[PDB]
Amino acid sequence: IDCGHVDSLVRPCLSYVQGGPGPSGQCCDGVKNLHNQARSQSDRQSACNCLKGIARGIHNLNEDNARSIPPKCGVNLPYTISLNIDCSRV
Ligand SMILES: CCCCCCCCCCCCCC(=O)OC[C@@H](O)COP(=O)(O)OCC[N+](C)(C)C
Ligand SMILES: CCCCCCCCCCCCCC(=O)OC[C@@H](O)COP(=O)(O)OCC[N+](C)(C)C
Repeated sequence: IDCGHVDSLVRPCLSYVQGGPGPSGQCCDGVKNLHNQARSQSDRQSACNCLKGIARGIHNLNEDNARSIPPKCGVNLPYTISLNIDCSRV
C-alpha cells in the first residue's frame, strides 16, 4: 500500500496524538477505512511500516493517546499497538 495514501487517511488524528481532545470522527473514519483496505498480509505489513514511519516523525507524539485510537474508535484488533510493534506479524 502507498504511504502517501495511508498518511491521508490518518492525517485527521494528528491533533489527538499530540495530546489534544479526541479522537475525532474524521480520525476514526480514516482508521476504519485503512482497516477496510489493508487486507492482505502484504498490505497490513506495508501499512504497518508506513504508520510506524509516520509516527516517528511526529513531534511530541503521545503514544498513550495513539495506542487508544483503535479501541476508542471501535476498531477491534487482536493485539495492542505501540511504536515497537513487529510489522511482520500484523
Ligand atoms: C489501524 C491502526 C491505527 C494506528 C493509529 C495511527 C496513529 C498516528 C497517526 C498520525 C497522523 C498524523 C501525521 C501527519 O500527517 O503528520 C502531521 C505533521 O504536521 C507532522 O509533522 P512532520 O510530518 O514531521 O512535518 C515536519 C514538521 N516540521 C517542519 C515542523 C519539523
Ligand atoms: C502507537 C504508536 C504509533 C505506531 C503505529 C503503529 C501501528 C501499526 C498498526 C498496523 C495495523 C495493520 C493494519 C490492519 O488494519 O490490520 C488489522 C489486522 O491486523 C487485524 O484484523 P484480523 O483479520 O483480525 O487479523 C488477524 C489475521 N487474520 C487475517 C489471518 C485473521
